Amino acid sequence: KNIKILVVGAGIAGPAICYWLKRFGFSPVLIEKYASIRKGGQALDIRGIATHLARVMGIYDQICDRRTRIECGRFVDSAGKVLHEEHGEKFGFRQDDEVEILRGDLVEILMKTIADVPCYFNKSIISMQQNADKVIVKFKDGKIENYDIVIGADGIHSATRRMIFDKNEYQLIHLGSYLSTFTIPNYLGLSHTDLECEANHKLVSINSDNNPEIARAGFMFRSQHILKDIRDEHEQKQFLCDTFRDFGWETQNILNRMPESDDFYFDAITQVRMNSWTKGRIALIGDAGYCPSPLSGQGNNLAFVGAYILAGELKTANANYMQAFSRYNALLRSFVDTNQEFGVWVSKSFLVEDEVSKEIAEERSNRILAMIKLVSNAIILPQYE
Ligand SMILES: Cc1cc2nc3c(=O)[nH]c(=O)nc-3n(C[C@H](O)[C@H](O)[C@H](O)COP(=O)(O)OP(=O)(O)OC[C@H]3O[C@@H](n4cnc5c(N)ncnc54)[C@H](O)[C@@H]3O)c2cc1C
Repeated sequence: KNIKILVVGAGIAGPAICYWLKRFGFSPVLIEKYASIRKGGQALDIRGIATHLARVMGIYDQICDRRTRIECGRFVDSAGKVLHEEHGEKFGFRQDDEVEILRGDLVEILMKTIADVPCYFNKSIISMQQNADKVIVKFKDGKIENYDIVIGADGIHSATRRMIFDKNEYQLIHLGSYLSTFTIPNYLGLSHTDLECEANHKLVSINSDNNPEIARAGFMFRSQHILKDIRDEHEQKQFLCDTFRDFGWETQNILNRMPESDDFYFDAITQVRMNSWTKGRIALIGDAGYCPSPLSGQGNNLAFVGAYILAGELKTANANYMQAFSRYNALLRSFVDTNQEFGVWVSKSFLVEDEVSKEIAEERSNRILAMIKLVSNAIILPQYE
């Protein structure tokens, strides 16, 4: 209304809740720690109830226009021999409403829906304090600003969570694996083709799709090693290179091109476990509160649903945040649990055994496809108008 609402983080959840807040009569302000919007990341899937929300948000056609268009998927051994080849569907469309899109393309689409929302980059909070009346936010500039409501949308490593919640109110559960992805020059000359090689509890992929000049690389692997500083990019890259030192295939050609990449991403595959996602005038959304991990395939869809419900409950409560936050926690809990359980289930076998029976792999793959459809629909959305 006139309420001062700060949204921390311009990823998926933060821009999404800004759209809903703006639509529902509020005037949010958005901040991003980085200098500009971060567009790295693998393809993600808009699935289940999130496809309905994308439609209501007015972005479904735009997402469809930016769908991935891989025509040929090959699984190869470390010498490059093709073990199995899959081909895409006609027109690059599924028969259902699901759509695969690069994360960066989705983030661009979301930011276009909130052109009327102030967004400040290079803004980083160093201190947060709240009383019964205001949230006091001190920035690295030295600025100090008071807000009625602060929404943490700042990802699995949420600074907002760290500054507001006691360490015993949240756990980061490592699921035993890591993910890295980045773009490099398309030195193989791939054309709408994805190559993937799996060995020794490790997976390496490389594709080129809609930009013929660039290729996107992906690395996933099991490891119990924990970094000294999970945010230290030098340590991340050294760990990635050590891990794949003897993998062979294209791994050295890819890793040797990381200095030419402007969108490097690396993170542990982890869940955020909390009994409540709010404290006083502070609410967490998306990965900051309930990251289901990349192995769920659902982080962006949980972010969509969380943004919608929190914004709606704030509208229904006529800006009475205590009531809205209570409803938010209650209405989202079952859906978060279902999606997190599915991520845990996938983690129990992902890359765990070097060689798996074909019969076993096929039954596992079929069950996962059935389960993810159920999980993605496991909520009844409230209506807010
Ligand atoms: C660059 C990038 C690439 C990713 N690639 C993948 C991928 O390939 N696969 C996958 O499964 N998940 C990936 N993720 C995570 C994925 O986006 C989430 O799992 C989910 O889809 C969206 O959750 P989110 O918006 O809550 O968090 P995020 O997408 O992580 O967005 C958090 C945002 O908050 C910003 N931020 C962080 N700290 C602060 C701070 N202190 N102050 C202000 N802003 C801050 C970040 O810069 C970012 O823009 C990626 C995230 C990022 C940021």
